[PDB]
Amino acid sequence: AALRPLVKPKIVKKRTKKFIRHQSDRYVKIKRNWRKPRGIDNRVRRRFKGQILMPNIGYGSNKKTKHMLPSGFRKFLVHNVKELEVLLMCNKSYCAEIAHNVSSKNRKAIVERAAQLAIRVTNPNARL
Amino acid sequence: GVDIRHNKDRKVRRKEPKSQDIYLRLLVKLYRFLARRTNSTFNQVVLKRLFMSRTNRPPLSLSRMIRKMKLPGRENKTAVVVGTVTDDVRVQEVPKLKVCALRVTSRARSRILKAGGKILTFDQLALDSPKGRGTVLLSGPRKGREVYRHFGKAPGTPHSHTKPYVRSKGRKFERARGRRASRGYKN
Amino acid sequence: PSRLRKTRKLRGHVSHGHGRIGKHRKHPGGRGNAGGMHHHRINFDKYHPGYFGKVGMRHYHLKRNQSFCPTVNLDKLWTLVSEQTRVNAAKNKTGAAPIIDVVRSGYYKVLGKGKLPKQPVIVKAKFFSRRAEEKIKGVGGACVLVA
Amino acid sequence: AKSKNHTTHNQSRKWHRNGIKKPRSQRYESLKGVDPKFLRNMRFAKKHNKKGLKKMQANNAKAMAARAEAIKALVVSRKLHRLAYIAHPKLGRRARARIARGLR
Amino acid sequence: APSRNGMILKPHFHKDWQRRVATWFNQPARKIRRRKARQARARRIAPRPAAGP
Amino acid sequence: KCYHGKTGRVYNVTQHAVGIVVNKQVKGKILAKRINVRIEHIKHSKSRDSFLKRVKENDQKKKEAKEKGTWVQLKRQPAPPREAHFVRTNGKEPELLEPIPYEFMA
RNA sequence: CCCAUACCCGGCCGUCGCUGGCAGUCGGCAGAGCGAGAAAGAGAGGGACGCUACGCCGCGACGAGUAGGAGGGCCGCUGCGGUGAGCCUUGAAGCCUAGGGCGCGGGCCCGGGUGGAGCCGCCGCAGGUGCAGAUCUUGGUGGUAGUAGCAAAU
RNA sequence: GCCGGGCGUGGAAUGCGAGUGCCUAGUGGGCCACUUUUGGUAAGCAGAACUGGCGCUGCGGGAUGAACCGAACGCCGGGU
Repeated sequence: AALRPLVKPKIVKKRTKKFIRHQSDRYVKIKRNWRKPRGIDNRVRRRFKGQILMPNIGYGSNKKTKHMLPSGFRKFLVHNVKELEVLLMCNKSYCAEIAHNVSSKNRKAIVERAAQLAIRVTNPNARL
Repeated sequence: GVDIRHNKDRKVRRKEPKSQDIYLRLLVKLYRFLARRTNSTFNQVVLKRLFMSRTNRPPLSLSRMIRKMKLPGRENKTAVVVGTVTDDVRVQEVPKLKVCALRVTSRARSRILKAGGKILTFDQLALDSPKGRGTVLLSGPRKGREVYRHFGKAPGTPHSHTKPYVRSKGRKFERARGRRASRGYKN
Repeated sequence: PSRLRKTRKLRGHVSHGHGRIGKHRKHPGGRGNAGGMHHHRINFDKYHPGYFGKVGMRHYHLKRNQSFCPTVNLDKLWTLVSEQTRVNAAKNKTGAAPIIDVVRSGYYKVLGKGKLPKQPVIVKAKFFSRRAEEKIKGVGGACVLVA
Repeated sequence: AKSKNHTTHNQSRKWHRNGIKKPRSQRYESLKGVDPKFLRNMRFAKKHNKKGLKKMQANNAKAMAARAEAIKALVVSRKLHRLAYIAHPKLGRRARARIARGLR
Repeated sequence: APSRNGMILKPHFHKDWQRRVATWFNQPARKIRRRKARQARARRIAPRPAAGP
Repeated sequence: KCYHGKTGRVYNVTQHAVGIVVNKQVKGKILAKRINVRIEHIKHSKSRDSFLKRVKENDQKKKEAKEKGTWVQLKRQPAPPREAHFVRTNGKEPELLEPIPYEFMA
C-alpha cells in the first residue's frame, strides 16, 4: 500500500560496518570518528594483517545506488509546505523528509499535502 | 604488477580557462562546438589560446600586425589575434584592416576605424568565417616581458648575460668583485 | 583569506610541512644576509656577482636636480604635438614647418631612435645627439638650441 | 663520532630518472672560439656578397632554362587477383554489377 | 639564509619599531576637523577671500 | 686523460692543432665541450667511412637498376637464421665421440 | 595435491588518457542516416528520456607510500554582506540514546528523551577555525585504599 | 662562406609521442646482500666499486625475524 519508487534495484554495499579510529576502544578521549594514523611506526598505517581497516576510495558505492535509502528513494529535507512543490515531479525518485525543528502544528499540514502530491514521506508519524 | 612509471601520465595543460569571465566563458562554449564539429584545425588553435593566461597571450602592438600584413601573399585576409591590440604611437600611416581580437584599446580603435578599417569580435568571426578561411592568426611577443631577462643561466657565470635582481642600480650595486677583473675576477 | 592558505591543509600532519629530520628551528643559517664571505659564499657568487667591494668616486653632496636630463626619441617625437599639427603640414604647400618645443613637453635631450616622416620641423630642444641631428637635417628640418 | 666519507651508491640510479639527455644537436652551431684571422676573413666574404648580385641572378636564370631543354628533348594467382578487384570500392563498381543480374 | 636567485634585501627592522607605529585612523576624522575649521575661518572674514592674501 | 679514446668532430683548424667538439659525461649529463689538441694526438676515425662507402653503392644501386625497372634491397638486414639445406655424408660414417676417463695430470 | 593482496576472467569505485562524443530536441515550413577497411557530395541546374555544457555520455589503461608537493571537499567551527514571504513557547540551542538511515571518509539527516529561547540552509566575505600526546596549562576524578598511619617523654 | 638547381626505397633490428621554460619543498646521520675489494687474527668491525634491496612496503614462504626466496597492494566473486 506504499508509494513504490520508479525502479527498486538491488542495493549492494562493499562494506556495512563503520570505520573506527585507531585505539578508539582503549580510550574515551579517542572518539570513534575516523582519523588517518600518521605515526611512523603505526601498524594500521602500514596495512598490517589483522588490523583496523583504512578507508580507501575502493569502497565507493555504486553511483547507480548512491545516497539511496533501503526503500529505493533518496531523501530531501523539507522545512515548509512551499518546499514540497519542488518534488511534485520527482515522485518516483525522491522522497521527502520533514526537518527536525518543524513544529507539530506545521507537520500536520505537510504530510497530507504530501499525500495530495503523492510524495512519499520518511517520517510521517511525527510528534503528532 | 606492471613495470611502468606513473610520473608523467597526467598531462599538464589547460582544459578550461581559470578566468571566471562569463563573456570569455561564453566564447569558449561557442568554440568548443566549432573545434570538435569542424575539421578545421584553426579553431583548435583558437580554442587552445582562449584558455591561456594573460602572460601567455601578450598584447599585439598595432605596428607589429602592420608589419606582418604587408607581407606579399596577404592584404585580403583577416587579422585574428587572441590577445589584445594596443596602439603603437611610432607609426604614422595606417592601412585599412580587418581585425579580430579579444579586446582593442580605445586609441587603437579610433586609429584603426579612422583608416576605414574594420574591427571584429570572435562571435562575429565565426559568423563571417566559421572554419577560419582567409584569416591570419597572429600573436604578440611572448617573451617580451621584463621577467625573461632574469631567466636562463645564472649571472656570475661565463657568458651568461642575465639581468640580476638589484634593489637599485648604481655604481655601488653589483659593480664590484664578480664583475671587475681588478676586483678578484670576472666572467 | 586564511581559508585558502596552506596551513588549513597541514592540520593533522605532524611536522606541518617542515620535515621530521630537519625540523623547523629558529635560524639554521644565521640572521639576515649573513655568511657572505663564508658558508653562503656560493649563493652570492652565483646570483649576486659584484656584491662585495668598492668601485668609483665617492660623490658627496649629490643633488639629483643638477643631473636631470629626460631624453626623448625621434620615434615618438610627433606625439608631443597634436594630430592636427601633423596633418596641416603635409597639406601645407608653402613649406611651412611646425616647431616642436620639446622642453615644453618635459624632455630635454633628443636622441634619434628611429625613422621620421619626411616633413620638416624645427625642434626647440636643449640637447641633441649626433645621429638625432642627422635625421632631422636629412628630413629637411632644423635643430635650434634653447636654454 | 666518525661518519661515512664518500659513496657513489644511489647516484647512477638518480641520474637515469630524468634520463641522461644527450646534448641538444642543432644545425648551424655557434662560431665561437674559431681562430680570429680565419673568421675575420669570413666576415669579409659575407660583407661583399652583394657585389655579385647581378651575376648570380643572371647565372642561374640562364642555367634555369638550360635544364628546360634536356627535358624538352625528351618530354599469388589470378583467382585471388580477380576477387581482390571485385572487393575494391573506388574501382570495382563496374565489376560487381555483373553479379547484380545474377539474382535476376 | 638566502634561497636560490632572489634579491638581497635590507629591511630596517633591527630596531624596536613596534613602539612607534603611527597608524592613520585619524585621517578620515582629521579631514573633517580641517574642513570644519576652514569654513569657520571663511565665516569670520566673510567678505575677504578664502585663500587669503 | 678523459678524452683518450673519445671521438669527436673538428670545428677549428690552426697551424699545429685542431679544435674538437667531444662529448664528456659528467655525473648524469653530457657536455659538448671544445678542446684544442695538436695533430700528434689525432687520427682520422674510420668509424664513419664504411657508412660513406655504403652511401656510394646506395647511390649507385639506386641510379643503376632503375632503368631495369627492378627494386633491389638497400637497407642492411641483420644476420637471418640460415635456410634449410642438405648435408651430404658420402661414404664415411660420422665418428663416434666419447668422454675420456680421468688422468690426474700433476 | 595445497594457497599470495601475484596472473587470467567478471563486477564495482576512483584517477589518468582518448586534449573522446553530444547544441541534431533540425516534426503535416515534418520525412527519423552519417560503424563507413580504402584523399572527398544522402548538394543544386500524432512522436519516451535528455543538455545544473562548471552538464551528460562512451571507451581503454592504471591504483603501494614516510619526508614533501598539489588538487577536491554538498567536511566541520565562529562572525559579516546577501538570500531562503526559512524554522521556532503546538518548544530553538545544548545534552543523552540498545532507535531508523546515508556518505569510501571528514561527517550528516531523521525517531525518542531532556531542556526552556533563540537557530539554520544556500551564494559570497573574514579568521584567535578542527587535538591524544608537548615531564603541555587550568579544573576535576580514580587505582593504590578503608591501606600506610593516628608508637618520644612510666 | 654564399646562392641556384637536381635526387626520398626515410637507407640496421626493437620499442616508445616528444621538446622546453619557470617556481620549488624535503634531503644532505643511512643501512644490508651476491660479486670485486683495502686495513684487521677476526668481528653483527672499519672503508670502497657495481647492481638490487631496506629505509618509504604491506603480502605468500623461511616456526620466530627491517634486508633472505617469491611477489609489490583500489573493493570483491570464480579459476590458476
